[PDB]
Order: sequence, then C-alpha cells, then structure tokens
Amino acid sequence: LNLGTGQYRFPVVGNAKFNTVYILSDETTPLNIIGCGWEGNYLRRSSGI
Amino acid sequence: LISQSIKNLKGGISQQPDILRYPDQGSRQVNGWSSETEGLQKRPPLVF
Amino acid sequence: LISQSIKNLKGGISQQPDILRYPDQGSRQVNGWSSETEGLQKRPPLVF
Repeated sequence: LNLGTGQYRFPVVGNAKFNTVYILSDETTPLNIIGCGWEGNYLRRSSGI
Repeated sequence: LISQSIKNLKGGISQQPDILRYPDQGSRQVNGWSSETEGLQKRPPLVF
Repeated sequence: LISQSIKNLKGGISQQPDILRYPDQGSRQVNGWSSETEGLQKRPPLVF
C-alpha cells in the first residue's frame, strides 16, 4: 500500500470570504483527515470593542 | 500574521451561514464517516 | 476608531429604551421573519 502519515501543506492564496477548499477524490483507496489548519495575514483596521 | 488549527472534523453539513457556524462543520459532505478518533473517512463499501 | 458587528438579527421589537436593550433588537419590524440560520426575511405571501 501507499498510505503515509500527515501533515500536508498546500497554498490557499487569497481572501477568506472567497476561497472554498474542498476534497473530491474518487477511488479504490481510503483516506483519513485528522485536523486542518490555516495561516494568513490578518489586519483589521478598526480596533474593535 | 495569525493562524489556527481546527483540531477535529466532526462534523457534517451546516447550512447556517459561515460567520455563524462552528469549526469542524463543513459546508457539504458526501460519503464521509466522521469517526471519534479518526476524522473523515470514506464510508465502507457495499459487498454484493 | 472602534467597530463592532451585530452577528444576528433575532429579533423583533424592543420598546425598552435603546441604551438598555440588547443588540439583535430593532425598534420596529413589520412583515419580518427572523429565522434561525437566515436572519430577517419577508414573510411568505398569501394565496387567494
């Protein structure tokens, strides 16, 4: 088998309101997804509360 | 520059709009099996 | 310079004066339908 263990990093570049990450595959093969992270620049100008 | 990890993926649809909904809640999910320890899996197949 | 977002709009009249009342509470509302996931909607129509 070709199975492997995480993680896997991949660029999701752009605004948060517009990027829709999704996982289609197919297959004759399993998968497991444990967690999901993201990073990114955050800048709110109006310092709230 | 911020970052955060969604620890689990349990789970499922949440047709509530995305600024309201929790993490772990995807917007669609087909043939998924959100177990307790392992997260998303494929559902096991149909023997004939 | 401050800012804040009122996440929901549920809901309705609040004749209590505005320095007392919660957010989500408008001062008047006619033909509104404050649902759970979607907020304000028009009420669905009549049929004759």
